[PDB]
Amino acid sequence: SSLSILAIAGVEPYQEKPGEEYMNEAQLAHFRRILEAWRNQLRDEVDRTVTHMQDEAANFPDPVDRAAQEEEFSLELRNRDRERKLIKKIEKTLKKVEDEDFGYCESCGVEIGIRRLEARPTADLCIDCKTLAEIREKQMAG
Amino acid sequence: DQVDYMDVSTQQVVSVGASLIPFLEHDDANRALMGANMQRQAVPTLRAD
Amino acid sequence: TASFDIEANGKVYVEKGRRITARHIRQLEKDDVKLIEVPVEYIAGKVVAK
Ligand SMILES: Nc1nc2c(ncn2[C@@H]2O[C@H](COP(=O)(O)OP(=O)(O)O)[C@@H](OP(=O)(O)OP(=O)(O)O)[C@H]2O)c(=O)[nH]1
Ligand SMILES: [Zn+2]
Repeated sequence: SSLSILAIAGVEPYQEKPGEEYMNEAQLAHFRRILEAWRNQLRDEVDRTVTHMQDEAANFPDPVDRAAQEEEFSLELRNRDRERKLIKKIEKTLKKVEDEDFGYCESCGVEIGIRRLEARPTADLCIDCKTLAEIREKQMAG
Repeated sequence: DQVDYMDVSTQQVVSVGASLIPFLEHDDANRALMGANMQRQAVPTLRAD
Repeated sequence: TASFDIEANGKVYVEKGRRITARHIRQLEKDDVKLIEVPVEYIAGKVVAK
């Protein structure tokens, strides 16, 4: 369905072959394509957004509609900030793939599932370490 | 099989002043706000209708 | 993380250096594990309660 992360590219879910080793050339190419497409789309979306912001901005004589026109922009800019934060994550994932150190948990050497990588291709940890880290995070944050 | 309670009626979300504006469901919150604020300032005319 | 082989009844439940996962916990509970050998150095780290 044209709504996921595999949809953005014209790629279909992979299929690990019976005696296929984990990280082979084809899988690495696959994931590189995925990440590059994801990035380029996000950058083009930012370009759209900026053009919209540049076109709309005007000086309104009513204080209760300047807020109206500056309350959708705040949300838009929020989304753009979040995606800007994710572009650095994608760049780092492209560095791990280019360095051929992609597909394993950063905490413990266990390899991260292929289906998990097709779910969230930027995954850095295994589900267990991810959950434990998320707990430590929410506890140090809240 | 889990709902313990339920809203008494739809109108309980808003005050009387805002409750008087018809078709609130289609109005942006800001304009509802000003509507109620100014509506409370209306002056009685000679003949109420 | 295990600092020694976690084992009982002649069975190594967790190899030295492995992070203990939910699966490990389920296996220990399933096997009614209630007593494990530990080295003195592991306890020397600890704070006495009384
Ligand atoms: N659009 C989009 N953004 C993503 C996605 N994944 C991660 N991000 C953003 O990247 C930022 C970095 O996330 P991380 O700190 O690495 O947390 P994570 O491991 O769960 O990804 C996050 O900012 P954040 O401040 O933690 O978000 P929030 O706390 O403001 O909600 C998040 O908003 C994604 O799939 N899509
Ligand atoms: Zn891990």
